[PDB]
Amino acid sequence: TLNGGITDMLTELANFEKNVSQAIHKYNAYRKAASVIAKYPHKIKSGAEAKKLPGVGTKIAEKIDEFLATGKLRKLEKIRQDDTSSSINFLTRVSGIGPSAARKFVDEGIKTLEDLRKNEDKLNHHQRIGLKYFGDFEKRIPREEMLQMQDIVLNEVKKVDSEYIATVCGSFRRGAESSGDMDVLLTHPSFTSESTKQPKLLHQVVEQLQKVHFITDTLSKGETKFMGVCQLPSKNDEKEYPHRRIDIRLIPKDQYYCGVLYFTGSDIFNKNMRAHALEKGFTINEYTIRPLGVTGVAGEPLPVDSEKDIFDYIQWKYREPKDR
DNA sequence: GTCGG
DNA sequence: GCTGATGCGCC
DNA sequence: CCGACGGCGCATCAGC
Ligand code: NA
Ligand code: NA
Repeated sequence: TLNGGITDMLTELANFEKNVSQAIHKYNAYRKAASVIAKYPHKIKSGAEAKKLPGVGTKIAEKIDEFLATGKLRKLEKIRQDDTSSSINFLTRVSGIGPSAARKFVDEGIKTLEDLRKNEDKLNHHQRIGLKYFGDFEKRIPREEMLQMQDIVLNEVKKVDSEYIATVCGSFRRGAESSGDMDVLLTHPSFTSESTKQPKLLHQVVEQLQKVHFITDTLSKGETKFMGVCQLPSKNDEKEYPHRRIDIRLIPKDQYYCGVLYFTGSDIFNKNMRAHALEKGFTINEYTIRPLGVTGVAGEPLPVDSEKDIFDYIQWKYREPKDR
């Protein structure tokens, strides 16, 4: 693509700041910069040129000046041939292994997957599973596979109880041809913000989906949220399917559509809707849409029956998931 | 690191 | 055994 | 010149 050399350099740096430096805000900055530049419709020929783009500053422009001049960045070279740093990056690719655990591991000489398998006694549950499915988790999910995944979930949840209301979100709902994980939202008439009845609502669904061997592993579970692994059924003539990440999320009925809206992405679209709404006199978040008082003071959550209503409130014309 | 009060 | 801090992954 | 930049659910460990 365009300025892919630059956008790579920046992402490489972002990851360095998160994993090795533990400097999360520099990480976000570098990302921001990589994403703008990736959107830019010309080949950048100077640092100064880039700078005009919001999120690019003194330091990144100068690093852009150097890459273009020399084809490479001297700081990055240095880092790629630092054993501690590269090893620490690598480890964090395992789900369950963040910068903290990565650093500790490498301090006691554990640097590779091999070293990890050798030491499964030193990993919690999550990490063990991440280890188990390392490659399968880096694979993308073509849209076809998703559809089969959906129907099963939808069916299985129907079987449990006919009043459950599952929606699948993420890229998939927007129509993207491949998606990273599977986010599922869940709700039921018996569950509202006020009417918090007995749980096991989420449990019995998880239970069911284990029972038809669609779910194969649990990374975390609780009253409202589940994270695990799942696998499409083996066609048997052919090669068994790769294991995927699944999240299921139980949300009160009075907050579903705000949940759906939020979790259907993207980062940018929400930030823009939240910013538009902000000045039109409403604050919306994961859970509710609330009007602001004359004084700039949130009143009460407005009722919501659909994604549409949230667009009504701010008089913004509807934008189907397709176009967000 | 970049931005904005 | 408890409660609160922190790590981790997530629009 | 200097703080904000996302806030949350669950698992785990530190401190008592
Ligand atoms: Na700029
Ligand atoms: Na990780």
